[PDB]
Amino acid sequence: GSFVEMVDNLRGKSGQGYYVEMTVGSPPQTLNILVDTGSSNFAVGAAPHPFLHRYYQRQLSSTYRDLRKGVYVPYTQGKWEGELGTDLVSIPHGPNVTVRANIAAITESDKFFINGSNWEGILGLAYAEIARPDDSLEPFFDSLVKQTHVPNLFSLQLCGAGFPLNQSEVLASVGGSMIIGGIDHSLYTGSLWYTPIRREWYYEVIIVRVEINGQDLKMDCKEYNYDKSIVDSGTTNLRLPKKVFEAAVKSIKAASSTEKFPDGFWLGEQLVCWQAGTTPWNIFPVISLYLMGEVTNQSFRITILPQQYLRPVEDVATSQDDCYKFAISQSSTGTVMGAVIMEGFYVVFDRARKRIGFAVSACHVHDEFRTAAVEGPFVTLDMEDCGYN
Amino acid sequence: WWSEVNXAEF
Repeated sequence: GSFVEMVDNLRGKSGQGYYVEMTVGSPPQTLNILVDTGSSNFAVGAAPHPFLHRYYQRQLSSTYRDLRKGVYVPYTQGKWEGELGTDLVSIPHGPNVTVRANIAAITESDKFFINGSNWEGILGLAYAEIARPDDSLEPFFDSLVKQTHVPNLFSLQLCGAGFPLNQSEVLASVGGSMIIGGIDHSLYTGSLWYTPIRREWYYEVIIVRVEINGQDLKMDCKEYNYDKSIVDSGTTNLRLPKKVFEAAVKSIKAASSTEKFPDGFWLGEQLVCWQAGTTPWNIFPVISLYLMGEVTNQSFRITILPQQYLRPVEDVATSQDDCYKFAISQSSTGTVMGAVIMEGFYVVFDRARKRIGFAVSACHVHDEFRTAAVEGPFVTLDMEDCGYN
Repeated sequence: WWSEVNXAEF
């Protein structure tokens, strides 16, 4: 495929989310919307807030329709309360369509909006099963497909810079692409490998093996999907079930033991800094997650580098050091393949064929010695057994 | 200063 119009239509970074420009209402009100594959509600700030430079003003939209229904959405971190309605929505650097979609006008929120993020709403791209108040609230993408003939799939290339970006840089730089209704070959290298969406609620997948520098973590595979395993562009970190997280950290610490870091670093509580240009990437291991393939008894793996799991953060401390935060953390709600992981790959959410594709991203951060990878196939048995019920 | 997003509970 080739959709130059939508190439480079995203802005943002892993720590604050990636967003796309949208317009809502009549006349059009331009708003930046966070792209969230871990939720299913389309919502926008609709009242003043310290972190919003603009918000949706329903009284100024002639096409706004009040559904007279309240709505509440809680997330792993953050939540908001709002009022449901519908209005006309367009995506300036997306397909040239206009759709009437459900919209949650956010009236109250806690730790949802983020200072300096530059986004004012969220686009839940997952399935109706998890939409609030319930699955009768049709998600944005479902309405787009029903009302237009846009192919039922979208792809994401989230681009991490590999270094900290200040406010102006995040505004003036391209954070990636969201190709709606297609796949753009200029966004990846090598071939696409697909894993099946286990169930249409979150974008759920099954991990069947984990390696740290080629060494098998060797845990019962059900543990890797303990509870569930999802792909979520709205989550910064690679998050792992508590037992997997402990085993993974023990193994990464052992591979990097030539240098010692405070416990707080491994808990994502503090940063580690190295003098300008001397980050010892080579001492950190690559991490491979093997995913169930589309072919029976077949799997493939995606491998990420420390350039993906060590998130660049500025050192307000005045210096030219390169600093980072450990971007893998524990979860009590299953595995979350967050932005840190998606930054290494072009990810195709093929809803039509109920599968998620991965290819090496043409914008992933790496060094001259190692690159992220997507490789297959591997003969793996009894994989369905890795799923938790 | 490092922000972090962790977007639904079900």
